[PDB]
Amino acid sequence: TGPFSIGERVQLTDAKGRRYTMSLTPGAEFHTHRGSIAHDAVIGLEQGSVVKSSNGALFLVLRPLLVDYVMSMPRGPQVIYPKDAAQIVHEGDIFPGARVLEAGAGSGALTLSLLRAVGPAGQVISYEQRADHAEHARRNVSGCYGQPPDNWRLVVSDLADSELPDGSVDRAVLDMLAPWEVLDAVSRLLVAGGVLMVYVATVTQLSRIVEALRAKQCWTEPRAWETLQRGWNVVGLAVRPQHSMRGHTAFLVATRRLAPGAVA
Ligand SMILES: C[S@@+](CC[C@H](N)C(=O)[O-])C[C@H]1O[C@@H](n2cnc3c(N)ncnc32)[C@H](O)[C@@H]1O
Repeated sequence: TGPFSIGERVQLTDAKGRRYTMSLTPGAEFHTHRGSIAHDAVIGLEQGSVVKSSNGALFLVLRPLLVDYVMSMPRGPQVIYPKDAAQIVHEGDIFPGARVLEAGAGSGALTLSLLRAVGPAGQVISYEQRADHAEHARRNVSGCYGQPPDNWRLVVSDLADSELPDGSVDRAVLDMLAPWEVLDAVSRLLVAGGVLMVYVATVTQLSRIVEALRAKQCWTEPRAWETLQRGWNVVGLAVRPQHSMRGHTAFLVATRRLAPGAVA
């Protein structure tokens, strides 16, 4: 992508790690607590450059990675965390060209990883039953690209009421309070062999969705797990895990769709 251009998102990091994000606009002045930075001074610079404020405070300038962008969007429905989005893409096998169904669009954080994984030849169909939440996702997804992707369909309705054709999606991902309520729709929509990933914060949700999947009888035995992420301090002889860590985000569940009338 080269040097910074107009319209681009830029991440600024001051001398003690606070991150600031802006959209480059000629003539605009970016304001922080360590001074102000002119957008005109950043437009044209190479990534990884250090700019100086109006008060001399030094700032590192970089293009945000998708994970940086997703974690700094406006307040709204809780975004999925990076370790979980990574495994949804990977264990959910979101392949190039896939047709993916998603429900809860929420803030669109997972949506952006799903769109990146399927690429221009694939498609993402996201349901968001709340109109207000949907506007957040729509705004966040467009803000990553500069415009609405043409391979993204956002449907403002309950997924349970979906009218899409049978077997029209290759992969499905659910992040909502009550995923068992949309399982009949998912079972109809997802093709044979298709992968379903479910993200649930509590063990009561976890048990209920795994048992609902088994009761529907058209799914492989569900696989359920959690991941814990722990940062490390690696400074001279002081090499040790960090003292604070996030204890939990949510559990993951993976299952695959059986063929019409198959058992095992
Ligand atoms: C936890 S948020 C999803 C966050 C999303 N994974 C992201 O990273 O931003 C759950 C979303 O699912 C939505 N929702 C819940 N049940 C739904 C249903 N049956 N159909 C469609 N949307 C639903 C909620 O309105 C909420 O916006």
